[PDB]
Amino acid sequence: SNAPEPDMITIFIGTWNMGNAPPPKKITSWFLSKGQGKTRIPHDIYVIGTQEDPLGEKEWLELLRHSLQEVTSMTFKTVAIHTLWNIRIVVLAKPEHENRISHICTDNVKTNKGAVGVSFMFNGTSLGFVNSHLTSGSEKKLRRNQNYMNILRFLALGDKKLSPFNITHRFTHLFWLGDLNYRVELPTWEAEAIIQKIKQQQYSDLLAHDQLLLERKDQKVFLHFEEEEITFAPTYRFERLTRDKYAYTKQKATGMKYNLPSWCDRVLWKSYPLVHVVCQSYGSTSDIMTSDHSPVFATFEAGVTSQIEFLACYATLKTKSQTKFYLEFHSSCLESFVKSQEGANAAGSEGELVVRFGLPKLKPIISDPEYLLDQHILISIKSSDSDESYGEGCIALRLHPIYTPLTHHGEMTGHFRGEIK
Repeated sequence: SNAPEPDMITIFIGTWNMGNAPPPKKITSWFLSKGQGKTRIPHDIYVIGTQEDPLGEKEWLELLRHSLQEVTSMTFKTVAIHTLWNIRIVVLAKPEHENRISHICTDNVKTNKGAVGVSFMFNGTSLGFVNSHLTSGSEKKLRRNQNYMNILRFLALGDKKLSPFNITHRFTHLFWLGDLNYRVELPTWEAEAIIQKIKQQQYSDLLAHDQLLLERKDQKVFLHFEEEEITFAPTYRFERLTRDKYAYTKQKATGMKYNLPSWCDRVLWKSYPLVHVVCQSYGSTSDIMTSDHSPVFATFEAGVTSQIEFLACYATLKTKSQTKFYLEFHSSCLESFVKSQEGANAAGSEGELVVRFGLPKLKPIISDPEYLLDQHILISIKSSDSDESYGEGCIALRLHPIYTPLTHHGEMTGHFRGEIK
């Protein structure tokens, strides 16, 4: 008898800045999650992002497929490969999944730096993957933040019918990896102390100065993304062919400069509310030494799948606009997206607008509760004057009151609250 489709899959994410050098003949440690770092069987999907990648596409594919044969005893199939400059993403999957995978998309954004991405459906679940190489230099964190903002706005992945939504709402699970280039922000006179803290494996004191964690805390990038705790050493910048020494100085015509050891190479994720996702490993290798960066691995278990009445809903927006607003509801469980009538505007606290709705009844294509309880509704609040979104969010149907933050262009713009039946 036909077995039920999987309710969970496992996903390997790798990111490696290859430093423009060919890889060594053995890279299996990367796929085995062998190295320092948090931990909680071949994976269903392998996503391999490289930067400063010097190889051709078919050359690198054959090295990966052979390495995975040795690790898993299976021959993985190519789902997608996409390259911009020397920034590349490869997605491989078990052969048994080939008929489960549909709507494969690829795209890139130039910001040489930039991003590549791949998205596809696994049965009923959308998955997105972004590999970005962001602006380099300890002093350029604001430019990295802007690179992130431009990638999220302009990378075209996922269902194009989801017109008001960027990649941060288009997927049940979105994974963002790469050489994000954020540095440990400490004075250069502290270099030798940092090296000592690394040898003592005292990472929490250095992570207090990691620009990516600090910019996330201030809501400047990666809003509502998670990252596993980091318990591996900084992955940059090593002398090549060893891992025993960091190369933290750099000669320049204008005098010696510094690249203090940093966690440049990262994996983050954002999943729809109430969907299962758990990180099983996050770490770096120590035996792959052809680059001045070490490869990073992160593995995950992720949940997948095979009338709706919105009641007493209001939005709060930080805006001075006096337009009226309406709502748009989008979901794979609807035959097409649904627009509401205009709400009623009132002032809230300073600079804020409350938009109250006293809303169309949504009719899902399938009414089976085993189907519906796993669905989500994407919500956009749009200006009637311009038809542009002022805020996007997501509600789980897994049953009540409902709530989502609203963002636009990846930054907070307000909140949406109500009840659902």
